[PDB]
Amino acid sequence: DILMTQSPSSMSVSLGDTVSITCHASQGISSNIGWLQQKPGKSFMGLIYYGTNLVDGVPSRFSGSGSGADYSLTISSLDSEDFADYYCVQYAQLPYTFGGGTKLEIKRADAAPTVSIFPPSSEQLTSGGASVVCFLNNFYPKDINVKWKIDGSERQNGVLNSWTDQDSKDSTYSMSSTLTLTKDEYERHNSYTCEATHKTSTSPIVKSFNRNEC
Amino acid sequence: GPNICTTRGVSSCQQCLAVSPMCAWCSDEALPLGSPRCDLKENLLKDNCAPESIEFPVSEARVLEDRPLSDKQVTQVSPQRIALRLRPDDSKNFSIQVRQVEDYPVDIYYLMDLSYSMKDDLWSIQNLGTKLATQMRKLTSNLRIGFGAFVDKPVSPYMYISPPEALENPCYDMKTTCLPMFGYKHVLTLTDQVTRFNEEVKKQSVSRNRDAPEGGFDAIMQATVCDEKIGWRNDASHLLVFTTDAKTHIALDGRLAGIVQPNDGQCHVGSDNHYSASTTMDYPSLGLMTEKLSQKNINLIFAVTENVVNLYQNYSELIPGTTVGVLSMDSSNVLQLIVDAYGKIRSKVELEVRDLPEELSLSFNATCLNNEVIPGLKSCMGLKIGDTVSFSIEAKVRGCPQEKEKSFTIKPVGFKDSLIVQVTFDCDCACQAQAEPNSHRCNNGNGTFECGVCR
Amino acid sequence: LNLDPVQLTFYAGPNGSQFGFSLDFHKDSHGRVAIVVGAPRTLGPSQEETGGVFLCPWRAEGGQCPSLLFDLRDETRNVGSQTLQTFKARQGLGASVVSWSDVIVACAPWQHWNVLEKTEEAEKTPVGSCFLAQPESGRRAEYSPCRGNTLSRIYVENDFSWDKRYCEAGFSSVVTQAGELVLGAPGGYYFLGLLAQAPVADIFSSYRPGILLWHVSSQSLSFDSSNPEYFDGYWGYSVAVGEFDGDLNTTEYVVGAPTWSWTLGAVEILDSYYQRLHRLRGEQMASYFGHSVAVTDVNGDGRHDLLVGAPLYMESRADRKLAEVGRVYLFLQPRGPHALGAPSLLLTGTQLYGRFGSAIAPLGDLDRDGYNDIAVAAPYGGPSGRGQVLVFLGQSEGLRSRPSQVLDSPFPTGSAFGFSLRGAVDIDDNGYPDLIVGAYGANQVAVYRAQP
Amino acid sequence: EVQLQQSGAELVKPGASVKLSCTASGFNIKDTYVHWVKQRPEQGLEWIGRIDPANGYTKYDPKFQGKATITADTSSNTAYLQLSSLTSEDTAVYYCVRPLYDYYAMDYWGQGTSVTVSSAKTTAPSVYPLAPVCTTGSSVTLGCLVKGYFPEPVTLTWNSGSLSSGVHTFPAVLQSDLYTLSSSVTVTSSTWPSQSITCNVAHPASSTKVDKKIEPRGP
Amino acid sequence: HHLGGAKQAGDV
Ligand SMILES: *[C@@H]1O[C@H](CO)[C@@H](O[C@@H]2O[C@H](CO)[C@@H](O[C@@H]3O[C@H](CO[C@H]4O[C@H](CO[C@@H]5O[C@H](CO)[C@@H](O)[C@H](O)[C@@H]5O)[C@@H](O)[C@H](O[C@@H]5O[C@H](CO)[C@@H](O)[C@H](O)[C@@H]5O)[C@@H]4O)[C@@H](O)[C@H](O[C@H]4O[C@H](CO)[C@@H](O)[C@H](O)[C@@H]4O)[C@@H]3O)[C@H](O)[C@H]2NC(C)=O)[C@H](O)[C@H]1NC(C)=O
Ligand SMILES: *[C@@H]1O[C@H](CO)[C@@H](O[C@@H]2O[C@H](CO)[C@@H](O[C@H]3O[C@H](CO[C@@H]4O[C@H](CO)[C@@H](O)[C@H](O)[C@@H]4O)[C@@H](O)[C@H](O[C@@H]4O[C@H](CO)[C@@H](O)[C@H](O)[C@@H]4O)[C@@H]3O)[C@H](O)[C@H]2NC(C)=O)[C@H](O)[C@H]1NC(C)=O
Ligand SMILES: *[C@@H]1O[C@H](CO)[C@@H](O)[C@H](O)[C@H]1NC(C)=O
Ligand SMILES: [Ca+2]
Ligand SMILES: [Ca+2]
Ligand SMILES: [Ca+2]
Ligand SMILES: [Ca+2]
Ligand SMILES: [Ca+2]
Ligand SMILES: [Ca+2]
Ligand SMILES: [Mg+2]
Repeated sequence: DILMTQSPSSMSVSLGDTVSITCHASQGISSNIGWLQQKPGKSFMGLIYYGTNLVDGVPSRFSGSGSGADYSLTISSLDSEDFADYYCVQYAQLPYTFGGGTKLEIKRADAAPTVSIFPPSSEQLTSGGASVVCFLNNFYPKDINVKWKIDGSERQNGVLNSWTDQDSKDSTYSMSSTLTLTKDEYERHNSYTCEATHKTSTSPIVKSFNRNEC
Repeated sequence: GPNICTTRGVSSCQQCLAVSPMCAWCSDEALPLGSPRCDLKENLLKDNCAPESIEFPVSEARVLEDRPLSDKQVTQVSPQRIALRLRPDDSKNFSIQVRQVEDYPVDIYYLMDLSYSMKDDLWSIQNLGTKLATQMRKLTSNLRIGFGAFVDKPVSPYMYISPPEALENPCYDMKTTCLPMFGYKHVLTLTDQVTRFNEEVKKQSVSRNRDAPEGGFDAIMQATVCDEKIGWRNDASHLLVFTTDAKTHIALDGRLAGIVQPNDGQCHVGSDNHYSASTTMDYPSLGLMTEKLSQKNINLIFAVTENVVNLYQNYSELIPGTTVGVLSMDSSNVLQLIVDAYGKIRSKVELEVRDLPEELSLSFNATCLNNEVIPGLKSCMGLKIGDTVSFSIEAKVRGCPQEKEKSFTIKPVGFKDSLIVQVTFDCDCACQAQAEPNSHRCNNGNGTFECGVCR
Repeated sequence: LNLDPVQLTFYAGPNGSQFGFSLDFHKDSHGRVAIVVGAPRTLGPSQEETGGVFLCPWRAEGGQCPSLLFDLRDETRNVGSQTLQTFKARQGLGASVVSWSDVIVACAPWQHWNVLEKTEEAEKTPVGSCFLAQPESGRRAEYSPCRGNTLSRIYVENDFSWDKRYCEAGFSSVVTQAGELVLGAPGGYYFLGLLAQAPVADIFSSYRPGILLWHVSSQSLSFDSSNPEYFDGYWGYSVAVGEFDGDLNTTEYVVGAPTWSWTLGAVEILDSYYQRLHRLRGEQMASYFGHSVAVTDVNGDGRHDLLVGAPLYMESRADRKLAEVGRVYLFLQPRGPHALGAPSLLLTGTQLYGRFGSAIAPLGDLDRDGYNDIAVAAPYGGPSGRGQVLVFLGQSEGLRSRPSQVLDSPFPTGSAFGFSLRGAVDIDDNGYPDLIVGAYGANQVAVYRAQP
Repeated sequence: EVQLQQSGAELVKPGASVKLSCTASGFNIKDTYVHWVKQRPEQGLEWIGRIDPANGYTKYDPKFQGKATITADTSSNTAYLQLSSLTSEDTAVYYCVRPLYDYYAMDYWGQGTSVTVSSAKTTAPSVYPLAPVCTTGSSVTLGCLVKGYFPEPVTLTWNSGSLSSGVHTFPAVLQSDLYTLSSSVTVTSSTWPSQSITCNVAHPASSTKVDKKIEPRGP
Repeated sequence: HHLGGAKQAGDV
């Protein structure tokens, strides 16, 4: 099968930029390549067929180029609607195969996360469970790491993480981390800590509480 | 009162005969001097001339060779040799019989559809071909038979042109083999070698093309107009037997192969025995086929399988003189058409004279099939094989020629057989042989004593 | 009656090019009329025959014409694990030409096509193709509705249904007033024949170079049949359009099938969905009834009439003998929903092998008396056989049996003078419609002007 | 206007079969090839196969041979994808695709059909308020934990939708067959607890609507 | 392969 390697997998760019996404095929496909766009939460729209031809209705700021095994999609003067996922597809050979995609993301200034830690609610404890939640909110860039500690020791299993997409208003990212453990083990320890590591600091942001301390 | 014999010099017997065929000469020495020696035979006997001494040559006609007319070497004229003996200015008649014994010459040229549809019909066209040869040879020893084959114009879209292997083997994509496609192949010139013809017909195999209608009309046209190649004889009945199991391409079809040049009605075979204009010239129209068939005196027979009989019956009505037979496992239908065609053949007997001397003249009476004597005629028409006609010929000599022995021939046109007539001229009397050199009776510088007289 | 046979204008192409095989008038956006000439054996730039097209500006003196460029390079595309191939050698570009609005459509009926897939193939076959040109902009497009990507084995397994491999699309062509290109494809469906229709606008907007197999969504093809009456009928050998159902909203097609029903021949009148409205059967087998078709109102009643040519018709003569002379049949359209009856008139050629009715051209109103006129070509007619075009004037009764005027070929023997014809356009702006006559055998075109 | 209209979201059991549909609007389904494509978040886009609805002929990627069957019905202008032997790998969004002009291209896509393969039973969420730990700055962050529901979706709002700014509602994540979701809201310290903030969670499948007022943690 | 375009219309 023809392997389609797409680059980069993401780029942080601004309104008005001109940008290129590349696709490298594992063999020559003589322009039998399509380019596809998927806006957030939406389906696919075809952009280019047979290397360089625009699908009807596609804006002229989109253009295709390349030959042999190497191709490019260029977007001149980025519109706000152009922050989306883009994919190549080859149809030189069956089975048709797709590249891994490129996400266009909005560039902005770096911002540290606002970290908040929450002990288990009384309702959850009265029912036999214990979840400690930590929110790392409104940070940039998207890469972040969260570490949990119970009484100083690193806790790894039973952690569930979820990430938001880039915020529509401030272009930042947010993360939620929930450490779930048995109430029995929860009540055997005092100190609970969530540590966030992010490029905005060489030292991590630490949030803690001591169980039953008010 | 006086007759020509007595009143014309007559110094001798020889001069007496030369006066007229009715004259006789008396050699009787007992005859008185008053009576004439050259006279009518009646006048001599009435004047007491001895019956033995009268000289009166009678012209005769003796048959020398009288081999009878053949039934079923071959004798077609009877008698073959006659000896005519004529006295001066005299004539004599004789009879001659002439019979048409030898079989009539027939040319059969066989056109084989060797397209792929004919694979299941191949045996049938081989059977038909060999039965044509064998059975018509029994019907006439003067048969000549030959054949050729056709498929269609070797050009796209009629021809399969991919993959490259398909060109030498059109059956490539079926994982089998057949012969390369071709337009028209002349294979065997009209020949009397029946055994050989049958062997070649049995060697033929099929080729393959794409579209059902085939190029047989190209073949018909070339079989008609290529005189020397096919070998049609000038004075022979010409039959062109065409076989196929499908529709045929017609004029203006060729435009699907990009061919727009009209058929020119000329021969385009030559050295390699293929129709060379197959891919550059359109199929012939029915009207042009009609013209050439008529111009070359060829009778077209469509021998076609039952699924297309109505089609070719209908084309037949547009090419007058054409007949349709059914090609099948059984040869009888088509054979009957040929046998019927042979039954309509008629011939003539026209006598010609060769090496006739200046001095001789001939007059003829003909007795033909109507059994009535047509005087002054030396030819009969409308004969079939086995019919007989008869002539009476009268030869008259002028005076007496010095040659004394001549010969001529009477021969029907187109026959080997003839009547040789040997003519002898009897101008002298028998008594001249007993000439008696010594004078004896005259004795006054005269010399010799022949037939009872001096000089 | 009033075409001037003395002051002819000759346009000439290259030797052997068959310049004049087909032709049409072409009017630019300004309104200036030129002459489009097809030359199906023109040598391409590598000395192989490809055909070509010439666009002749009107000049009294005539002469040489510029060649309307098209792409004569073969194409290959490896896509979908298949190999698509076009073959333009001996394709016969310009075997037909037609003009509509500011567009010229030149077809190549014998352009070949193959598709390879591993050891298998579709088969290298003449699907044909049409080339479209907009001279005043340089735009180019193509249309090749018969190209497929089905392999040989599949046709065999389906008993050759929908087999469009031998179409020769563009063999004949016509364009409706609304801009629908209609192509005749007499090799369609294994030599039954088919029609392909698509709007010219949609052909241009859907074509891109190098794609080779693409969709024109508005296109419409006729249907395959198992009826043996249609086998080898060459339905599409000729084509024309007209109004025959009384509804001005719809357009009717006239199709010639010269070998329909075992070579009886036929012409059909169809609606735009290809439903048969009437069939006209040939009179005599092998006469090629349907070789040519023409549509024009000749009796001034506003209803289009039909003319059909059978150029190999054999006339009966004394002592049961037949003479190939050609024939033309006139069918006058009656009032209301009634059918076209028997012919109102039969015109029969007089010269043996003349092929009268090989081409029939509406002239418009040549003499401006109110009735439209026609010209019929007999390409090998006349006493010498050089060729002849005969003008028949329309009247209340239909056409006159006696031609108003005869045009003798000014070219030598073999020219095929009259094989192609076009009228109904005033080329010199004198108020009278003129005639153009192709003589492909002589690689020339003659223009006759109508005078007062 | 060419439009491919796909059938609705599917919730199906492992080992069973499902049949997705794609109906042509503004054109006829037999006009072109119709393809089916699979999308998963981590593994990306995969071509399943195609059909020529004019004649029924199909091609498949070997990975899906014997699981996927593509059919089409020109009467109802619809193409179909049937998946047999459903597994957790078949949880994905499925698209039907056709070209614009080029026979071989992939230009027009349906809206996609979500297939979820699971043995889980309908289970209502437990909803927990998250109040801060016992000094205070200028802002305060509150939360809501929605644990152990199935299937998706749940709708979460604050103050019946009146508090929409400063909200992060995180995508649900699956853990041992049930879903879990969380949300945070941030306000100025003078807003809370002086004014009431309530988490509103609805889960249509279980017919449940729950409100949880965030209360300050006591002694 | 029954009646809708199906035929044995070639050289067969
Ligand atoms: C081709 O066939 C011909 C037809 O049979 C042959 O013609 C014959 O040719 C002979 C010589 O070559 C002729 O011989 C001569 O005969 C003369 C007498 O002729 C008259 O009398 C004939 C008999 O008497 C009649 O009989 C008939 C029927 O029974 C009755 O109707 C009639 O009442 C009498 O009884 C008669 O048949 C003959 O025929 C006619 O002739 C007319 C004149 O030309 C024609 O108008 C008429 O149409 C018809 O033909 C005559 O009335 C005789 O005088 C003559 O003798 C003289 O010449 C010879 C030498 O040639 C000398 O020896 C004598 O001394 C005389 O000086 C001569 O014998 C014979 O008549 C012909 N017969 C016929 C019927 O025409 C011909 O031979 C033959 N050719 C060949 C090559 O075979
Ligand atoms: C070879 O050539 C023959 C003879 O020309 C041809 O057969 C004829 O085919 C024609 C069609 O072209 C037939 O036309 C009529 O057939 C019947 C009429 O009934 C017939 O009556 C005659 C009495 O003389 C009988 O002989 C017949 O057996 C039969 O009973 C109808 O079917 C037709 O009706 C009309 O059809 C036309 C359309 O064709 C339509 O416009 C009219 O409205 C009618 O519906 C015709 O009237 C004719 O029957 C055939 N003649 C004979 C003698 O059989 C073959 O087809 C040709 N074959 C080939 C392979 O070329
Ligand atoms: C030929 O002439 C002879 C005279 O010697 C006569 O007896 C015989 O009958 C004649 N025959 C014919 C046919 O004239
Ligand atoms: Ca057969
Ligand atoms: Ca053939
Ligand atoms: Ca209409
Ligand atoms: Ca009229
Ligand atoms: Ca007029
Ligand atoms: Ca004019
Ligand atoms: Mg055959």
